Order: sequence, then C-alpha cells, then structure tokens
Amino acid sequence: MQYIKEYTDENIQEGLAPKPPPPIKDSYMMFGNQFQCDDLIIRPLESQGIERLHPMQFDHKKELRKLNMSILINFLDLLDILIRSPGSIKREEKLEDLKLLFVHVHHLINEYRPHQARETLRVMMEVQKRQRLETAERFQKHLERVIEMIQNCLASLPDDL
Amino acid sequence: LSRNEIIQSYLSRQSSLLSSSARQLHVLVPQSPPTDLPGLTREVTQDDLDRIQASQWPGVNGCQDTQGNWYDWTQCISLDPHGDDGRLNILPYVCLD
Amino acid sequence: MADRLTQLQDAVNSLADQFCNAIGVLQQCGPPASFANPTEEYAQLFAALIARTAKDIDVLIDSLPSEESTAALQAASLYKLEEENHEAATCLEDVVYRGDMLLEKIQSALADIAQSQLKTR
Amino acid sequence: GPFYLMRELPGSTELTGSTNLITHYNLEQAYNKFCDLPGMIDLPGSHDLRSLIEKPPILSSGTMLAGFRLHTGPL
Repeated sequence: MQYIKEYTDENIQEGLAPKPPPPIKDSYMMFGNQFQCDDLIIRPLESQGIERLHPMQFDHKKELRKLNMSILINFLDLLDILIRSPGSIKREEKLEDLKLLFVHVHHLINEYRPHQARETLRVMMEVQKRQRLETAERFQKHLERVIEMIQNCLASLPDDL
Repeated sequence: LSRNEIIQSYLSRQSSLLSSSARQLHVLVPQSPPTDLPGLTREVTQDDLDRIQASQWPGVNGCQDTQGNWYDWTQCISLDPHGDDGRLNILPYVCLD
Repeated sequence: MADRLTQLQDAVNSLADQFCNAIGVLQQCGPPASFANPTEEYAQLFAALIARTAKDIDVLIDSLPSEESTAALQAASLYKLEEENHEAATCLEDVVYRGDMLLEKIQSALADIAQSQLKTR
Repeated sequence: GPFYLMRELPGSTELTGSTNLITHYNLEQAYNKFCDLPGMIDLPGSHDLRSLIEKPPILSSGTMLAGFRLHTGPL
C-alpha cells in the first residue's frame, strides 16, 4: 500500500497554484483490478458466453417452471445413467447438462433484479406521498383545535368583561 | 465428504428444511398477451396508472390468494403448499427500509 | 436481503445441494447384497425433501411478479408519483405557512400580556 | 411440451455391475468347487531357515564334472 505523494506535494501552495479536480471519465477505467467500463448493461446477456435454450417469447414465470421441471427430469435421467451404463460418455454431458440448466435458473431470476429495484422506488414514492399528506392532515387538525381553543378563550373574556 | 453419520445426516436434514420451509396456494395467473410497452403498446393513458395506484391488480400490485386474502409487495405471505404443519413463509418482495 | 428472490435463489441452491447429498449418501452407504433399513429410511427422507424443495420453488415462482408490469409501466407510474409528490409538498408548505403566521401572532400577543403584567407589578 | 435438454438414455441393459459377473464370465463351477498343498504335496513327500531362504529367493525373483569333483569318503 502507498500514498499518492506527487499530488500531495502539488497541494501545498497558495494563490491559485493548487490543482483542479480531474474531469469525469466516460470510458474504460481500471479501478481495483477489474476494468468496469461504463455504459455496461446491469444484466450481461446469456448469449455472451453460454448457450440459450429459450426464445424471445420469454414469459419468465412459464420458463422458470419449465426449467424447474427440466432440472428434476434431468436428475432422474442422470439416475438412469447411473443405473444402466455408468461408463457412458453421456454422463459427462449430463453432468454438464443440468449445470447449464442451473445457470439459466439463476440467469432468469437475476433479470428480476432490475425490475425489483425499479419497483421498490415506486413503492417508496407512494409511501413518501402518503406520509406527506398524513402529516398535512395531522397538522391541519391541530391547527383547527388551536383556532377553536383561542376562540373559546376569547369567548370567555368579554364574559369576564 | 468421506463419511456421513446419523447425527450429521439429520443435521443436514434440519438445516436444509429450515432454509427451504386443503391447499392455500396463490391463485394461478395465466399468460399475459397484453403487456403495456411491448405487447399491447398502449399510448401512455391513465386507466393503467390509476389501476396500478388504487385498485387490485394481481400481477402488478400484489399476490392474490385462495381464502381471499390480498398481499401487496411489502407484506410477507404465509402459506402451506403441503399437507403438513410446516408453513412456507414467502418474505416481502420489496422490504421498504 | 430478505426478498422472495433471495429465497428463490437459496431454494434452487438447496435443490442442487440435495442432489449431490442424495447421490453421495445413497452410493457411499448401502446393505451389501444377495444373489440396510436405515439406508431405506434415508432414501425415503431424501426423496421427500427433494419433492418439498421442488414444490416450494414452484410456489415462490408463482409468487413473484408477472410479465405484465413492464419497465415502462413502472416508469410512467414513477413520473405520475413525482408530480403528485410535488403537489403534496406545496400543499404541506401552505398549511405550515398558515400555522406559522397564527403562531407568531399568538406569541406576540402573549408577550404583550406578560409585558403589561410585569409593568403593573 | 418437451422438457429442456431431454436426450436418449443408453441401451436398456448393457454391461453393468448389476449382472452376475462370474456366471457371465464362465467362472461359476470353479467357485462351486472352491466354496494345505503343503499337506497335499506331503501326500507325496515327508514334511512341508534355508527354506526361509527358498522363499526369500522366491521373493527376490558340467554335471559329469560335478560327479567327478564330488570326491568324498564313506565313513
């Protein structure tokens, strides 16, 4: 670990001689060890690296139920491999196969994660709005009570006079 | 890895069941051909936003249920998909604050 | 944390773990042969657990949101909520302003009563 | 309809470990026979140190001239 010493040497000065902040980077950086280039998609697609089993119909809940049932049936077929021919080539495919299935079951529900994120903003806004109105109504009731309180005390005072 | 014993296997059992968990399931939801931006393409209107704010919409504003009880996104749903005493407890979807 | 989504992720991982545990138990331990009962009990329990996990995963999948509520329906609702939050903010400001004026008036009146009562002495 | 990534299971009963491997491998009658050769060879000979040296050589792995050079007396 080290401390940037050249810029801290730069900072000890007066007048306008100190330095300005650096401009914003809109391209590849190298923070840490990863790159973290900007304009990235939050969910990088499945077509970048692995196969894709599902079409663009993509109605998430049906395909998640399909992938659940496919995981269970491929486990049963792996049991059929272990019963019939353990020395087959297919088990290596099978021990790859359900792996791909498991990847997709994660990769679909990660696609619920932006949506969940957006949706929590929505309900936060609704709760925010409601709380504002509640305080408004609360305060107005207090205001009314204070007014009538003042009124009845004023209603008391000529009765003393 | 090398050896699994009665007590350790039962430990695996209780840990896996405590992680995981007359019908009382959610009411089934069909496929949805009208979706708002891609599918049906509604020009931004107003009935949809009023439905998403005030009314009950079972795919968007909450999860409905058999025995009638409505649950929106910030609540936790208690169900029993099996015929046992063990109850599934779906946690809230949003968890505000 | 504490979402239906993290519950579904942990349920799917528990399914994969029950697969590996079921094979590693039911191959490592067994009665020899003939050309035990604890192992049979283990098999029944493992099958029941895998079935229960599958049912739970299916229920959680049914529970999450549909393929309605696309992102534009979220965004337009967010826009409408920003507008109504602005209106609620100005309304709260107006009621606070009226209360502030009334409070300053009653405060000054009470101060004048106190000044008179101290001056009479 | 079809589940994702279904495939064909192997041939119904190929060579497994669930068969009787011995009876398939024609070794049944030897087992049904079988289920000391020191004693079975002492049927021929008398009985059965330097025999330890015999086993150690096992664990390690001019005749007329000998009869002519074998001169030794009787008594």
